[PDB]
Amino acid sequence: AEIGGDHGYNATNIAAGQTSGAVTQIGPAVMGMVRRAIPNLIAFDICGVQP
Amino acid sequence: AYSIELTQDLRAVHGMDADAELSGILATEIMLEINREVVDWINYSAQVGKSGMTLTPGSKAGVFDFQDPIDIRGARWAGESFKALLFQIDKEAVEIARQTGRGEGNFIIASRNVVNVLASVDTGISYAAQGLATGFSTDTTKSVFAGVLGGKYRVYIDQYAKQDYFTVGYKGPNEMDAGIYYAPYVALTPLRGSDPKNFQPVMGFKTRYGIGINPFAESAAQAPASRIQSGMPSILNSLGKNAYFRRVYVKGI
Amino acid sequence: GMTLTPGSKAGVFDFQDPIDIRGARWAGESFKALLFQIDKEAVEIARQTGRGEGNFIIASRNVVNVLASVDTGISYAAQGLATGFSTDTTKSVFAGVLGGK
Amino acid sequence: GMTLTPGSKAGVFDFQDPIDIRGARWAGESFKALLFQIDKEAVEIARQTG
Amino acid sequence: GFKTRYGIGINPFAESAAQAPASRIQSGMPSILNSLGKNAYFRRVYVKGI
Amino acid sequence: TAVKSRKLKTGITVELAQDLEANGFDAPNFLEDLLATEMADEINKDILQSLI
Amino acid sequence: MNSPTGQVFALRAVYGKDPVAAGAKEAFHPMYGPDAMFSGQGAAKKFPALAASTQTTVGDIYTHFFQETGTVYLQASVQVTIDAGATDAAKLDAEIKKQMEAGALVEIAEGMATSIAELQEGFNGSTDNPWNEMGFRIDKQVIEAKSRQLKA
Amino acid sequence: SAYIWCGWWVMDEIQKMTEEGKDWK
Amino acid sequence: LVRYALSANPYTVAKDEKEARIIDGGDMDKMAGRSDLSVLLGVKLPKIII
Amino acid sequence: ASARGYVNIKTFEQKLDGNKKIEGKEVSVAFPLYSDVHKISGAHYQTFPSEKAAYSTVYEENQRTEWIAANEDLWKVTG
Repeated sequence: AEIGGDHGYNATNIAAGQTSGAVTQIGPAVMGMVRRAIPNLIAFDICGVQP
Repeated sequence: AYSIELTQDLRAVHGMDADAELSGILATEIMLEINREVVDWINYSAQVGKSGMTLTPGSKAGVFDFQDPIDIRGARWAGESFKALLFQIDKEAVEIARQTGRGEGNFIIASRNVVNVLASVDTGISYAAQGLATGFSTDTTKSVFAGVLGGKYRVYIDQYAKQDYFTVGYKGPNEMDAGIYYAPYVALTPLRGSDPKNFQPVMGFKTRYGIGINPFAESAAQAPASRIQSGMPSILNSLGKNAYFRRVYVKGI
Repeated sequence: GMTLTPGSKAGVFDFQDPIDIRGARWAGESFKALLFQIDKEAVEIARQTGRGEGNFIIASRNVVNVLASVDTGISYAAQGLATGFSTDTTKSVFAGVLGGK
Repeated sequence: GMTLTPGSKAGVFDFQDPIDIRGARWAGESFKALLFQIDKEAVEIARQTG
Repeated sequence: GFKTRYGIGINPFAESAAQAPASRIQSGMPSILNSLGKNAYFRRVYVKGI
Repeated sequence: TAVKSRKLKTGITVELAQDLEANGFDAPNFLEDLLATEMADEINKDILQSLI
Repeated sequence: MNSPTGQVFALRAVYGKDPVAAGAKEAFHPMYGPDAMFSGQGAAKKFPALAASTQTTVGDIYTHFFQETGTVYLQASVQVTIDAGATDAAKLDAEIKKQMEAGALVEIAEGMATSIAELQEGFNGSTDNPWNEMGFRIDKQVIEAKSRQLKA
Repeated sequence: SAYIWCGWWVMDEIQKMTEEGKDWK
Repeated sequence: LVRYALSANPYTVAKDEKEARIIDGGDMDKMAGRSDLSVLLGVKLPKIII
Repeated sequence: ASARGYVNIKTFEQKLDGNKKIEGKEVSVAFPLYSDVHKISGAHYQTFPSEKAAYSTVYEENQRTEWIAANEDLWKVTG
């Protein structure tokens, strides 16, 4: 009669793996990284260039 | 100035390259700023539009707001109303051709808001119409350049815009006929190093570009001063005095 | 915020206020002022997210008529029987697309 | 119920309300507001019947 | 009987009104603090008068 | 357990590195052996003193 | 999600030499534009922030950060006062957009005189002039898998 | 404020009241 | 640079908690003197005259 | 007046020795004079050009030997 438990849903426990149950998981897997998008240039046609 | 103990962490845990990420955000930042510069020397150096000869005599002198029956020409509902902008964006593109003596206003830049007001209305000569924004790219992710109006203007969004507006510019066929000159010199030459005491790397980029104002731009003066005259933009020569660039705030969208 | 029409009601779009429908009148004018209110937000998601213009909507059976009964292109003012969309939910919940967007 | 327009006559559609014909004016505007009332219900039978 | 386990998650950057997260380890589970009316991706509008 | 760092620094003047090579050693190769020899030593001092 | 409790990183590009610090502006932010001169003149000289009742001397550049759509480096085309009646940030913004729309206090970006950029942080004897820098923060989120079930 | 849809026949009456010297419209 | 972990073994818990489901094998202050898997014996011996 | 530009030199004070100083000096120099003769290196300074003198002490076109004595005085020692 053994309990698997849940993390407290506290973001502190879930990241450490603390668990009320029998097992403390290694950690929170990974779902991948979310970067921030690189915003766009307006290019230079709007103004004469002349390198 | 990224730590030497970071890269090893970030190579192992995230697989990302550390260095090549900072060289990612520095090389992008400078080319975003150098690009945010010229757009900010266009909106800085552009005359106030819908003023002087382009006023509807009872207008608000420098703002076009869809809630004035004088500015929208007594238009009613939407198709009539937005089509009164397309006449206001004409009237200045016509009026650059008076002050420059090069051509009709050849492009505009503008906020996300008004490019809907441009993209949602039939831009030809037809009745009164509205609907889903179609002909233009209203978002800025794909690219900022959004469509062309009637095969004439070319409408670049300004993705960072504080109130709202459209700046009707000019770009001649030549690289010479502009109204402002973005002339690069060196491009983002990377530089590397390491802090000699603690052994930890630093990196940085340098560029040199320089800008120029079109002689004849001020358009109000028959003579230059001093005959050798700095062309770098300043308050005296380049502020609000370009003929090539005319700017109008739009309200009530 | 930035999608208001300055005299609007801030979070509701109700066809009976002339500032929300842009001075629109009867139906083809009125509903087509939704299709502009539904663009103005799908644009403003491109400003906040930095990912892209609003790619979908979900909505009640009532506005999906308002979407289905109106000419969604750029044309004059038109109404009629709900046409291009699946207005009911039995066959499927997904109803059409707006202007291919 | 769900097919009302909040100011309507609740069980009758009369062309003389500005609320029912959607602020329509003359006829082509007005009678096309029926066709939208007959859709709004024909849809609402899909909710009750399933 | 059937059992499922799923869990829901919020897009970091969904708020977009903040240059900084709070605490650098944060619960992605939707909650009133982070997830109520704060997503940038979804813009809801009550339509009245239909 | 979170990993922790040990970091040593030495350096040799080119005036000395030119001297070791002319003295029979190998300047760049010897030094690289010096640090690894003390770190391999300086970990014992960590572990033998982490059993205590 | 293969294992419970899945987690999602997020990489903020933060600048100013402290990727993690209070009030460190995120770099590529769809809301807020990149500050026009940071690499530029803003590294060589420090521009005074724009606050309630700062008498604006004609020509002097003043930073500002709008709670919406960006951080700006404003130039004063004519002398004006920012009306101390505007204190809270949302009250100050519509105070500047009141000025800035009138063309008084306008917006610029510019470069860096090479003589300042050439020797930057300790070349040829110089000092006190560090470069501006950009970091990245990398902060994460953590979600939990909630169960569900029925019976017959 | 509010919104009451009135046709021009009320405005034909109103522009006939006040242009004939009446008192309310 | 040399990095490493240097952890006390499992089942070695400090005497503060005495039960905790997440332990740091590092942080010798807590672990010190608590380990099952090694037992130290010091020694007293006459000194070495110099 | 210089009529061209000014090279604005600002030297920062440091402690040369026990209870001594190399005094921090702010000086503006006419650009064609600065270009002709300028000694500044290792002086713990920072320089920016401007069209008007940005510091009170101003060496215009004609000083030279009055400036030449000044720029190597940026290393002057005080108590």
